[PDB]
Amino acid sequence: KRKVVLAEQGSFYIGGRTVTGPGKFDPSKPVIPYSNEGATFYINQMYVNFQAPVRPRGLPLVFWHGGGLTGHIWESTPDGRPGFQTLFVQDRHTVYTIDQPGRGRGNIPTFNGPFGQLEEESIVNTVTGNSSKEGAWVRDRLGPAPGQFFENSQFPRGYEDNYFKEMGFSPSISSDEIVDAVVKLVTHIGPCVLVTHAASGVLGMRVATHAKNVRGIVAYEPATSIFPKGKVPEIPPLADKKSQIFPPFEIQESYFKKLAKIPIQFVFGDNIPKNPKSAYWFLDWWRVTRYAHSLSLEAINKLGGQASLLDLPTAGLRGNTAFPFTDRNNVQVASLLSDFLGKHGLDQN
Amino acid sequence: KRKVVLAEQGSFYIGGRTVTGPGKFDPSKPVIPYSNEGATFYINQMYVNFQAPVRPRGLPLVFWHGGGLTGHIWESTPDGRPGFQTLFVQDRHTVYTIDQPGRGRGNIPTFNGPFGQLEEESIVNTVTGNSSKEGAWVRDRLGPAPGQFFENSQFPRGYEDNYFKEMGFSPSISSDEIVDAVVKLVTHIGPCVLVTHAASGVLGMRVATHAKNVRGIVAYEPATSIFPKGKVPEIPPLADKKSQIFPPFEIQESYFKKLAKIPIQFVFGDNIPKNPKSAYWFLDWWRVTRYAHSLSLEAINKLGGQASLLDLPTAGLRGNTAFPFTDRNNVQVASLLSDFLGKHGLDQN
Ligand SMILES: COC(=O)c1sccc1S(=O)(=O)NC(=O)Nc1nc(C)nc(OC)n1
Ligand SMILES: COC(=O)c1sccc1S(=O)(=O)NC(=O)Nc1nc(C)nc(OC)n1
Repeated sequence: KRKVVLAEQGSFYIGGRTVTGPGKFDPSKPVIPYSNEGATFYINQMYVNFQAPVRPRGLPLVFWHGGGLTGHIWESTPDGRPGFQTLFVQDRHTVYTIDQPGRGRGNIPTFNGPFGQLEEESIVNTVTGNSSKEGAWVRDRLGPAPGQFFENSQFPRGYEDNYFKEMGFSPSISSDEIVDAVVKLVTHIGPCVLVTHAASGVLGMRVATHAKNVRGIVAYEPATSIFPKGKVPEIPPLADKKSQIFPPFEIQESYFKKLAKIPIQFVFGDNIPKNPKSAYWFLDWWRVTRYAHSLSLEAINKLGGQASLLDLPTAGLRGNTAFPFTDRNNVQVASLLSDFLGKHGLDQN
Repeated sequence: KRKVVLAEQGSFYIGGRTVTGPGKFDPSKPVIPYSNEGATFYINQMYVNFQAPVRPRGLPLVFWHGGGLTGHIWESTPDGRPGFQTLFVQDRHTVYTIDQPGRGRGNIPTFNGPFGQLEEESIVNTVTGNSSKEGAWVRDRLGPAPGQFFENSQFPRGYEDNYFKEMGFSPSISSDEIVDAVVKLVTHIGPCVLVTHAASGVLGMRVATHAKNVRGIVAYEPATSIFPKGKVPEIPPLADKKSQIFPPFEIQESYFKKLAKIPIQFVFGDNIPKNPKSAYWFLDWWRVTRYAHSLSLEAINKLGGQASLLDLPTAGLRGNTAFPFTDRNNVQVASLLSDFLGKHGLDQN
């Protein structure tokens, strides 16, 4: 089903701030090579793409890529099948896809000088970090080691080059500024649903606590758990006795309580072990991270919330990676998202 | 005017290579913080988006953004009007838009370490360059000085922030590797037309000399001229009698001659001075750059080519900036592109 009918489509920039260099700009002086002298730079803005169907029904969806990714992951799968953008426009929702600040078409804040440095001010760090193909292979649970696939795999095998090419580094933009850009987008759109992934999971939870217009969250394989400040439960170290999961984010209770006012679903794929796995770090990391999320959702529910954990295997879908929305069964995964939206009337006007 | 019916849409990655860190990857050891140890990194790949109409007519168009830009500039104008992507899908062409290596969703090659450095190897430079808002204002001929508009300007005033937010730095990826990615795309697509802009002007000319599938070129405000090796004509310095335009690119004559085999049109906007303008560097830069391009097109025509220069004011369009395809009269600019495609049979199957 590749055909799609759009009432309108487009893109725009939103959010960000400006920083300035010293001095004055003289238009009679050579403009190239570029100088910081008299310069204004727009930094930390976000790119937003939208596609609206004819006669939309229900709330617009905001798809928010995971760490080191872009909106591409919602456009197409690595093997070229339709992504969630097409599927949900066909499902009669207006769809927004973002490249957050620091990723893709979002701004990378750098100037004339060492990366990230504007004269004596460090806007972002010059030293970067970035996963390897091998790190991403195990992070995303294609298999326990690079080159290997779990038996039930839904990964589009043969398209590894396409898949890994979509990933890259993120400069050290503050998470506050990333959240700020999405809050501004939510203010612009009106009532909407956030659909997050991995690194954007915790960021979307934060956005919802700052933006009443977020009426629901579906988070695919969120990477960092969230708790009320001072109320982080005991979370065990990993099976190597030395590593820990990502430090849970803590927010004041008055903000955490806002998460109890909207439906929230966390979705996990397959091959997360039930028991400690010392031989495979990322598998064990996922075990304990999923556990921490279960406690986070329980925390939301004890405050009167509507938070749930959906393990795709319990719904009859086996072999999903940590990107279930680009796996070979992504249509079925989408069907479960449509089910969530319908249950809560988010597919109704 | 905003409606579009797509037989299919999507995006993919193409081109690039890999580089490897030292050592070995052990999945039992902590994967985060990320390490170069045992790492394979995909670098210099390009992002490609396509939208295909029902019943396409003629050749697909490949829209190639200018320096420091992304495919956003073909999606929408800064004030939210349809870009050339929508207009030409409506004109029944399949439309490709790219983010070239080093820009937007294309790869930015950096690792774990100082920006661009993989251990002892510099893949791209740690020191970046980037235009300011002020430099881009005069580069794009919004007016003679930052914050000032030409009276006749077609720029979408009031949307200055949105416009400048779309611009950013480019890492020092070799032009050879950028051309290589587009050659690979052209091989994948088949016969097509390149539509280029500013910095991508010279790169599209190079692609055509390596790819018979390029059946025509329309270049908006190209930034660097091209000539046969050893046959660069005399080009004057700027009015300051100190500065020069960008050094013309020189290619072997056997490759240059391929440019005579396809229709080529260079398109310029308004407010390029006829006479030396020492007070306004970029205005004077455009005067001499346009002159150099006129000589380049003449050299192609002396080899039997069909290379033309279209000044938009001679077609009745006044006030265009160096981004005519996002200006307020971009529908009229698009009409002139359709005219070029129709005259040369590029809108026929
Ligand atoms: C898409 O990939 C994933 O399935 C996972 S799993 C763990 C991480 C990822 S990720 O999205 O690539 N990046 C991150 O989440 N990185 C990250 N981000 C923040 C804000 N804090 C910290 O703490 C150290 N790490
Ligand atoms: C989008 O803007 C333009 O209408 C123009 S005019 C001159 C350039 C542009 S561009 O596209 O932005 N390129 C760049 O600014 N890139 C660049 N920058 C330097 C410092 N040298 C070189 O030489 C090859 N190219």
